[PDB]
Amino acid sequence: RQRFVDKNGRCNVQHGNLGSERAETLMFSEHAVISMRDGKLTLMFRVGNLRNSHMVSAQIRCKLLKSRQTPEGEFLPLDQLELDVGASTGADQLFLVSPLTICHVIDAKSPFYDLSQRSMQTEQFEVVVILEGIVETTGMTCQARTSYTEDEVLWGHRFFPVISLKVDYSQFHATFEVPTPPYSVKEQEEMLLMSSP
Repeated sequence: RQRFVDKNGRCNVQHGNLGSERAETLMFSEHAVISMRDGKLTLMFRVGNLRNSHMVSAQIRCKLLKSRQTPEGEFLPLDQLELDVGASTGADQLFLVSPLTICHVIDAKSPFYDLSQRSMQTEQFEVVVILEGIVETTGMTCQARTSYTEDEVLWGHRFFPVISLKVDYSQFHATFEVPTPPYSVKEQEEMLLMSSP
């Protein structure tokens, strides 16, 4: 139909109406979710932009903050573990054409491996998001950060779309429930070792 990006490099999608808020509310979604995408239990949250420092492109990374004990019995008050959101594939370099869905595919290398719908109610973690981007007006470096504690990760949810041939920024934070198995990915790989003829 029409391009998303002009040969100029000018982005063609227009926002909706933003309200009078001059506070940075549409940079990250308020909640994260965990549910199936492309056949993989995936931790998800949504990235937008900043109103007063609109960015072209950014690189994003995530850490997980949590207390743990080492096999040596050392207590690590707040330990930092990395959460792959696509460094090895370039998915962590964002082209901020529109609100993006950041995906942390939960696998064996993830700290959410043994995270299940039930284990969630006893876990205490905190996903920190660090985004460093390029203000389009100039090209200087700006950093925006956010946080999801366990009560702001919604197991079994999916984000509403926000796009039409137009970004409906009013649906930016909205999620809804989808059929999502309640077990961890460690459990699901265990069930398939088990159910393998």
